[PDB]
Amino acid sequence: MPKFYCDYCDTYLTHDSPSVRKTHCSGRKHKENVKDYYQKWMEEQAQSLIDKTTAAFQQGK
Ligand SMILES: [Zn+2]
Repeated sequence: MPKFYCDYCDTYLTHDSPSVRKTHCSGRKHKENVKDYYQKWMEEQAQSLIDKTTAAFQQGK
Protein backbone atom coordinates (compact mmCIF):
# COMPACT_ATOMS: atom_id res chain seq x y z
CA MET A 1 0.00 0.00 0.00
CA PRO A 2 2.04 2.97 -1.28
CA LYS A 3 1.19 6.62 -0.34
CA PHE A 4 -0.02 7.42 3.24
CA TYR A 5 -3.34 9.00 4.36
CA CYS A 6 -4.33 10.88 7.58
CA ASP A 7 -8.07 10.33 8.40
CA TYR A 8 -7.73 13.11 11.07
CA CYS A 9 -6.67 15.59 8.31
CA ASP A 10 -8.87 14.17 5.44
CA THR A 11 -5.84 14.44 3.09
CA TYR A 12 -3.65 12.02 1.07
CA LEU A 13 0.16 12.06 1.70
CA THR A 14 2.45 11.21 -1.28
CA HIS A 15 5.57 9.72 0.47
CA ASP A 16 4.61 7.02 3.04
CA SER A 17 8.08 6.78 4.67
CA PRO A 18 9.25 6.69 8.32
CA SER A 19 10.29 10.41 8.33
CA VAL A 20 7.46 11.84 6.11
CA ARG A 21 4.70 10.30 8.33
CA LYS A 22 6.40 11.55 11.56
CA THR A 23 7.12 14.91 9.79
CA HIS A 24 3.33 15.20 9.21
CA CYS A 25 2.79 14.46 12.96
CA SER A 26 5.48 16.89 14.24
CA GLY A 27 3.22 19.80 15.35
CA ARG A 28 1.27 20.25 18.65
CA LYS A 29 -1.59 21.70 16.48
CA HIS A 30 -2.23 18.17 14.99
CA LYS A 31 -3.89 17.20 18.34
CA GLU A 32 -6.40 20.13 18.23
CA ASN A 33 -6.81 19.49 14.44
CA VAL A 34 -8.11 15.94 15.27
CA LYS A 35 -11.15 17.59 17.03
CA ASP A 36 -12.31 18.86 13.58
CA TYR A 37 -12.42 15.17 12.42
CA TYR A 38 -14.74 13.86 15.20
CA GLN A 39 -16.52 17.24 15.87
CA LYS A 40 -19.77 16.28 14.05
CA TRP A 41 -19.48 12.41 14.11
CA MET A 42 -22.82 12.18 16.02
CA GLU A 43 -23.70 15.68 17.40
CA GLU A 44 -21.94 14.76 20.70
CA GLN A 45 -18.51 14.92 22.44
CA ALA A 46 -15.90 12.14 21.93
CA GLN A 47 -12.51 13.10 23.49
CA SER A 48 -11.63 9.64 24.94
CA LEU A 49 -10.79 7.25 22.02
CA ILE A 50 -8.37 9.97 20.66
CA ASP A 51 -5.96 9.70 23.67
CA LYS A 52 -5.97 5.85 23.30
CA THR A 53 -4.84 6.14 19.62
CA THR A 54 -2.75 9.38 19.90
CA ALA A 55 -0.84 8.02 22.96
CA ALA A 56 -1.02 4.24 22.24
CA PHE A 57 -0.17 4.51 18.49
CA GLN A 58 3.38 3.03 18.23
CA GLN A 59 6.06 4.61 20.49
CA GLY A 60 4.25 6.69 23.18
CA LYS A 61 5.31 5.18 26.57
ZN1 LIG B 1 -2.79 14.63 10.04
